Amino acid sequence: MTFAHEVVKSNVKVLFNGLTTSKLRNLMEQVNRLYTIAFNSNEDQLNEEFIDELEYLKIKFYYEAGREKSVDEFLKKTLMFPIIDRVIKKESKKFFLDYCKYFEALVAYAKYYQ
Repeated sequence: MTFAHEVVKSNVKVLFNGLTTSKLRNLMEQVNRLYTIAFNSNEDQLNEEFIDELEYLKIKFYYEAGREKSVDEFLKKTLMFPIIDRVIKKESKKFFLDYCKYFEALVAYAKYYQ
C-alpha cells in the first residue's frame, strides 16, 4: 500500500477539484532544482542558504495555491503545507529528500489519474 497513491485515489470524484499536472509545473521546477542541490551535498545539516530556499519554496506553495484553487486543494489534502514547515524545522537532508519523493509520487499518481 502506497500512502501517496491512496491520498490521490481518495481525491478522485475529477481530481482534486479540477487539478491538472500543468498547474504544478512551477512547483515541480523549484522542487527539482532544490532536490539536485540537496542530493549533491555532503552533511545532512542543510546550509543556511538552502533553508532560505526552502522558505521561498513555501512562499511559492502559498502563491500557487492562491493562483489556482485546485492546487490549493492539492497542497492541503496532501499535507504539503504542514510538512514543509517540518522540513525547514528539521534542517535535515534525509527529511527533505523523503519530502521530494513523496511529492514526486503524488504528482506521478496525479498524472496517471489525470
